[PDB]
Amino acid sequence: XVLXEYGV
Amino acid sequence: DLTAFREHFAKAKHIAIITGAGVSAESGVPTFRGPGGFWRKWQAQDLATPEAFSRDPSLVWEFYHYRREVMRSKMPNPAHLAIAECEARLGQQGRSVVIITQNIDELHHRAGSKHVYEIHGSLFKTRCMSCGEVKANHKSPICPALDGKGAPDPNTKEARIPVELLPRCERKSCNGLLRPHVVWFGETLDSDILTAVERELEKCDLCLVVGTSSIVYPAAMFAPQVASRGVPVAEFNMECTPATQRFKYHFEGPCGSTLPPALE
Ligand SMILES: [Zn+2]
Repeated sequence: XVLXEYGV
Repeated sequence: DLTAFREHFAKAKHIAIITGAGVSAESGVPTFRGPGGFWRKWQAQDLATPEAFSRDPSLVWEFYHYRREVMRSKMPNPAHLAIAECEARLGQQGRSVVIITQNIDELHHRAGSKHVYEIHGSLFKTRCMSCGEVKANHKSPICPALDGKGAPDPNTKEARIPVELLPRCERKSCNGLLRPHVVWFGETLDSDILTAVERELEKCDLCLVVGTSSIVYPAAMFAPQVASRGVPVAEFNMECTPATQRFKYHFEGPCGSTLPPALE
């Protein structure tokens, strides 16, 4: 599942 | 060019509008990157993560309580209402409009929008830590112990609330600690929402981007899915584009002024 802001 | 957009707007049977922080920012909502610089002295790392909520749930709830209460004086701006009215006007023609929003303030729902997708959740929903139930909650104050708390002045006494008096789960056999149904840094998006949005964004034949850009998250996840099918994409944000290399449709300026003429 997708990290918000892709992590950083 | 405006009338080139308007030509597509007239044809379009399925519009998808992706919204970012710019739209919420024009209603005066603090968004911790633009307006409302920081809260007390704190940063995302001791505020908007699961770790920070485990270490200090009083402080996080203090923070999220502030953001719930500021909404009582922040109202939908013209962009919010132009979208919502457009949805209703087109919907009655048999033409869909859906909103995919990163915003957690519920301003689209207050504006009158109906078909909304909140990909980061909402300030006014609670998820229970025990049983996982999601409930809408606009109660002010959310719980007694937070009344008058969450003040934004960097030298405010911490509420330091006993965890059993923070917002608890009303389903009586549970009594679990609640949290804002919000997507924190280091958590994932909901798989069911992403599927639904994939479906909508494959359906759509005109995609709007308001309050953000297609290069940056979250528009960058899907705007390749739509542009690759030759679907026109229109940005309504405050950033400029290059000296020569234009966007296909890009309307510089505040969303409150740009958008309502576009959607009439
Ligand atoms: Zn529960």
